[PDB]
Amino acid sequence: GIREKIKLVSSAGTGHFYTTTKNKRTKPEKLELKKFDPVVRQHVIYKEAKIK
Amino acid sequence: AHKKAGGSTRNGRDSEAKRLGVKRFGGESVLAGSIIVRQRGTKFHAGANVGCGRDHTLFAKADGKVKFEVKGPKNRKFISIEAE
Amino acid sequence: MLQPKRTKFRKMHKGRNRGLAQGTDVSFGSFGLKAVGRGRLTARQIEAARRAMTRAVKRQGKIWIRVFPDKPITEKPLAVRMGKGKGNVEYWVALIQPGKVLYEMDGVPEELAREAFKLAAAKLPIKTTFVTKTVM
Amino acid sequence: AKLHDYYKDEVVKKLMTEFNYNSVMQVPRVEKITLNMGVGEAIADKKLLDNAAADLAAISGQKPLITKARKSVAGFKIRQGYPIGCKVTLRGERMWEFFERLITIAVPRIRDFRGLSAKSFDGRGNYSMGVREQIIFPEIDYDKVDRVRGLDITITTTAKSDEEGRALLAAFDFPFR
RNA sequence: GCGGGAGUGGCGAAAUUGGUAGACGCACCAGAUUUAGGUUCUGGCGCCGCAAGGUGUGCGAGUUCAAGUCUCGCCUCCCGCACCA
RNA sequence: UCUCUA
RNA sequence: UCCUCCUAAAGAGUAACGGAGGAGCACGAAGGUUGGCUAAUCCUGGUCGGACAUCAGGAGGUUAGUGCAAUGGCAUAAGCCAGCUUGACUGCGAGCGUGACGGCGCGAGCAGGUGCGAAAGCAGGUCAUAGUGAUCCGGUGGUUCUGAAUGGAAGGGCCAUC
RNA sequence: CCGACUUACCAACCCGAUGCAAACUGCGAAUACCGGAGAAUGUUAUCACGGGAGACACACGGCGGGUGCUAACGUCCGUC
Ligand SMILES: [Mg+2]
Ligand SMILES: [Mg+2]
Ligand SMILES: [Mg+2]
Ligand SMILES: [Mg+2]
Ligand SMILES: [Mg+2]
Ligand SMILES: [Mg+2]
Ligand SMILES: [Mg+2]
Ligand SMILES: [Mg+2]
Ligand SMILES: [Mg+2]
Ligand SMILES: [Mg+2]
Ligand SMILES: [Mg+2]
Ligand SMILES: [Mg+2]
Ligand SMILES: [Mg+2]
Ligand SMILES: [Mg+2]
Ligand SMILES: [Mg+2]
Ligand SMILES: [Mg+2]
Ligand SMILES: [Mg+2]
Ligand SMILES: [Mg+2]
Ligand SMILES: [Mg+2]
Ligand SMILES: [Mg+2]
Ligand SMILES: [Mg+2]
Ligand SMILES: [Mg+2]
Ligand SMILES: [Mg+2]
Ligand SMILES: [Mg+2]
Repeated sequence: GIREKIKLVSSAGTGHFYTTTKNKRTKPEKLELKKFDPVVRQHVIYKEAKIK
Repeated sequence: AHKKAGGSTRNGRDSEAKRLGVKRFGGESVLAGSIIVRQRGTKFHAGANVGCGRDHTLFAKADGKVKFEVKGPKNRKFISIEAE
Repeated sequence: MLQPKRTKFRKMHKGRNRGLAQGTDVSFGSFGLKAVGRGRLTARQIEAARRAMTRAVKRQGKIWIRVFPDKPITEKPLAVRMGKGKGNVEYWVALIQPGKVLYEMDGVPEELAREAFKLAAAKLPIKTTFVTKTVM
Repeated sequence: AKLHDYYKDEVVKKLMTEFNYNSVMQVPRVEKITLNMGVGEAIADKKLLDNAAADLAAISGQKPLITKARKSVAGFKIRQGYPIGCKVTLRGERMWEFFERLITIAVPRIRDFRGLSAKSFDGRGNYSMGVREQIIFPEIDYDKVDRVRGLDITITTTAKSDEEGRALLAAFDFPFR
């Protein structure tokens, strides 16, 4: 179970987040995906944050 | 004294039965969205008004009677919904 | 003692032994020893009857063995209760239906083949008979 | 295109004569020349592969295709996907011009050259030879190089049999023996 | 009878998650020391073999690109356990 | 400093 | 506990200290789409090069491949390369399957916004079936929903999540 | 160096002939099951909701089988 879990925080200022997993050993760089934000009803870049 | 007791069996396991098969047979009127066949592969294939699911499940996209038929050069078994 | 070299699986169900046989006609040689009864022949019974006809022909002529023991037979050891897995493979049998040609022979006279196959069938549990090569 | 013109004018008339073909399209012709360098020693360093492709690019003025392992074998200590060789396919005019420089310059520059083999035609006309040493081509500078490579030349032609290719190359005065 | 474990060169012993196998040491061989032997010092040393390479972890197949290490079966040795009436 | 035996 | 095959008696299902094997993950590409491609093995020839690297031709025709076990599938490829990308979207969901239940599954289509493609169209994770854990309690962010005189606040609720 | 030939230690592929398989299938039933139509028959025998239960230790016999020795008034399943 090396594949830890993270969250993809919206860059739209909202605290909306998708949750997902990654291998932090082999992929040290941050994951950035363009996902849908249901609050703004737009596709916005989400960035990796800690699952906390 | 004497009950030479012993043994075992590394072979106790099995999984649950997935209840596959053909849920609606031929000449059998269905509603749209009704599951016809649940299956692993495409042992059957989708014809007219019949969709193939994520798990190769054959469901009806429309209403009507189920038609089993063999087409193609490979003699594959197609399931179609006749109109009704 | 005949035995398969490899097997895909080590054990087998007990099964049944119903039906008629298939190896009915004398294919290769001239004379044959045909099974009339039903049962299973072990590898020991097969090799003992082979020895009895090889000695009865003084290694004259050619002997075919049409059957082959491919069924493993398990037994549980003594003072072992009926649970706790299937027993250990002890010996190998061939299921014999009526009509199965067991042995064939040529290069010898008919009367010599009769007395050799009689000495062999006296070592076999099932009841046999003597057959010859039929045209068609 | 000196040899392509010499083909089109004299070889076709020659082979139509010495084979009595119904059609002129039935004649053989060369199709491609493949230049492989199997470099199994690049597992030590990439630079051996990287410099052998530079040498083979001077021989034939193309950038070579670095070939890789089709599968993994343990006798050679390679895994499926390792860059393990280099090839060049030559077609057209660059094929003819290399084939000219080959049979005119490089084959005479072979040390103790005494002919080729006529037993190198793969049953179906396609000829294959292997050179021991890349310095026979004058593209390579002798002081500038360090390592004696070797490559192999494979002439793929449209000849059905083996002799029709043997006669075709003999029509190009190819030094068999 | 049940279970846990191990089987490597003449010998004791190593090896890791599969990427050659003998590191090491003892013995044995040879050299030089010595009047000689031992010690002590140096150098070699798994098997067939032409100097160049091949076969080689108990036995038999498998797995894997590739096994001493993975499977399975057979075997041998050790240990422990084999109880209530 | 050690230094056995024939 | 979960998955695959047999037993299992040609619908489903079906037991035993019955016969055999696996799972307690991985992947930010190993996903989506567009475009293209088609194996294993063997034969002959060929520098180092060898049973076995790479190269060319021929037989063969999927005996290969599928991230991993088995089964079923797979050429329109679900297999293999490259380009662009994030549909590994949010709210719903007719209608069916499966279970004693809790629950699990398939799903066209609808609204929004998006990606590839000229376009028709495809995409709501991976060829499918294992890769998992109820509730309570507690934590984090968001949200005036509530707020024990009133205004706030604490705390609670709801949404997401651990 | 090439190896000269002949052996008996065999033998790949291929071809012909011949068997076996629960975990083989280029074939393939009978029955069973699902659906539709139609009579006759049957005290709705069918389904839904609600009130009350009991029961969840089964046995033998037939057929199809696993296990066992195709041993057991044995054992475990399917069906009557
Ligand atoms: Mg007991
Ligand atoms: Mg090793
Ligand atoms: Mg006592
Ligand atoms: Mg003295
Ligand atoms: Mg069934
Ligand atoms: Mg049935
Ligand atoms: Mg049966
Ligand atoms: Mg495509
Ligand atoms: Mg080669
Ligand atoms: Mg894909
Ligand atoms: Mg898969
Ligand atoms: Mg509690
Ligand atoms: Mg308020
Ligand atoms: Mg208040
Ligand atoms: Mg069968
Ligand atoms: Mg009970
Ligand atoms: Mg009970
Ligand atoms: Mg009872
Ligand atoms: Mg019962
Ligand atoms: Mg009964
Ligand atoms: Mg029984
Ligand atoms: Mg009984
Ligand atoms: Mg009873
Ligand atoms: Mg029964």
